[PDB]
Amino acid sequence: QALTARFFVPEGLVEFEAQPGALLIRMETGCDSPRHLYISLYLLGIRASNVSASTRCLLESVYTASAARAALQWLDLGPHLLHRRLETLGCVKTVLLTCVMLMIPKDMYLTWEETRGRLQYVYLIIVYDYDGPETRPGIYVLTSSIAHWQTLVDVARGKFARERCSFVNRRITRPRQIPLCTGVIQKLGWCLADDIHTSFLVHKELKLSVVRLDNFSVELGDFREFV
Amino acid sequence: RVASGAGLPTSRQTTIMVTKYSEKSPITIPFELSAACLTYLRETFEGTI
Amino acid sequence: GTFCNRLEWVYFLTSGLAAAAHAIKFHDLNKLTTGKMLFHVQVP
Amino acid sequence: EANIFCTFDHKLSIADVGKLTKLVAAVVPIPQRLHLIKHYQLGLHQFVDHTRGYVRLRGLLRNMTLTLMRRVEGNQILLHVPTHGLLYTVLNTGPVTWEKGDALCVLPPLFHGPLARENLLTLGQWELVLPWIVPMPLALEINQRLLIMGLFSLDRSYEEVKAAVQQLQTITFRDATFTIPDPVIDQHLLIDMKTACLSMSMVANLASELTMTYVRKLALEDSSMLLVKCQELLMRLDRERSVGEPRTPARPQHVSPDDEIARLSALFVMLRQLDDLIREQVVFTVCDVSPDNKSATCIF
Repeated sequence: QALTARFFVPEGLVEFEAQPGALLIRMETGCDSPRHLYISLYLLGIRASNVSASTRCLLESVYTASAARAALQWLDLGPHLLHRRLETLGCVKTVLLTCVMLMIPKDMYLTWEETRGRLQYVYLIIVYDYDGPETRPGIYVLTSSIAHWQTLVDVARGKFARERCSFVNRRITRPRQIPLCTGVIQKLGWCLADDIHTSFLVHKELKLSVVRLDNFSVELGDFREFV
Repeated sequence: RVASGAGLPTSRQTTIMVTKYSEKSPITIPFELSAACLTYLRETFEGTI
Repeated sequence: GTFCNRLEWVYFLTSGLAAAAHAIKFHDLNKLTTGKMLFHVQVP
Repeated sequence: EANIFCTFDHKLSIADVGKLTKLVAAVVPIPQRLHLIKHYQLGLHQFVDHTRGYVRLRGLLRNMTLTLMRRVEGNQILLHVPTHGLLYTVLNTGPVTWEKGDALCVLPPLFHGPLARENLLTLGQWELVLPWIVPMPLALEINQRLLIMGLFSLDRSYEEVKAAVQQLQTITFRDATFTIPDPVIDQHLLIDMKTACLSMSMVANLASELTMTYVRKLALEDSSMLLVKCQELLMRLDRERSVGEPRTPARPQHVSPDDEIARLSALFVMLRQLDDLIREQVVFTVCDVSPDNKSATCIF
């Protein structure tokens, strides 16, 4: 059982994208003639602050294209306004591509357990730091054996206390700047404990440290925001 | 496959199909003849004993 | 190469382990809860 | 994967299988989501602990997996986890009426008052305790009531909180009275109070200046019965704040539509952050209820 989604994708984003383990996300662009663009999450990696600068240099040297340029511009408009623009569509099956309704970078992947739980749900977590210049959006992908949403939010508050006090510092220092939320929890599905393989990736004659997830069942989740 | 108990795991796989490739090993031997041998074999002059 | 065609079969009653058993076929174990045998003995 | 086989170390007599065969389509909690499971971790008996915290049982139960009880046959159980979305049937023993239209949640059971303490399964010391299936308004009511119990009772002697909770622990919901057994404070309950105070501080901060004085305007305009009660509450809070006269409001200067949109959207975000403490997500959506209120067909 699979729900098909066929896509007309331009050639300005096909770098690092011919592999199956890719996630296209329909973000609302600032320009109104496409009204949206199907960005990759690896382009959310280069904007992020939690990732390494070496992988950022790799993402710069692999995405010298006007499409990724303008997409970076339209995501760089709204300060922390990404959750009011970003909207996912599911994983790529095969690249003009097909999508269902799995590879991941090593740095943005994280866990808070010893990954010995058999069933493990996967989640996306944005965080909005405000002790930078304006906003450091940290992307995170989390596999965990927890299932109930609210206790995941409580352990996220237990792990992101720096982001919470940075949020309330931004609230008490800049009164005219009204921030919405620290971030967003949203699930994507679940895997077993065995398919997580820390391995390598070579694409466009370029090197990458990857973590692959084989038996990834996909289930779309809502952008459930959290402070 | 052994018929296991209640909830203990097992394999669903039956009848694996593996392949065996050949191992090539040709052999060679030469043998030589004199041209005198060939001329006395083919050209049989009537002549003597 | 060819298939693993050399498979063979084994039966219960061909094995001598059935000498330790008293094999009984009875088609209602799923409707059976317990099976009891109760013994009476006077002592000398 | 789906069908989960459990067992028993002890034999069942005819009485045990007789009271088990009336437990078909009852939801039981399983902590593991594994296949060849054992009966001591089945149910809540390994997790139940009096004088330990109801909120701990609540958090672990909402973290536990759920499954449906069908087809015992003698030393076998055949638990089947319900798939997400498909219609199933349920059979509750919790003495609370149901409805064809509402939703459900799963809560650790309270004592009803007759105090039967026999859920029709006991193996030696081991017993079976079933989680109560509760309709959604009673579920959020007991959640908010234990939250008020935890939020109010700090830094108070025992008599004033006793006089509070003799009338606060009781809930009369559709001709049925329930009381909460173990309201004891928790570090987890402390982090709920932490999220509560931060959320109400944030909705205190970024609320509009007109909404801070709106009920004064509606008080000066119109008099209704709920408005009379609201004026009673707000003026009592004002005289507990200040003995001076609360002034009338004039033309508000800072009128800006995008400002109201932004600050009230962040306000709605923060009210979601506060409500998700007590608003539990659903577990069952009723398609049909049996007329004897024993069983139901629920779509999940």
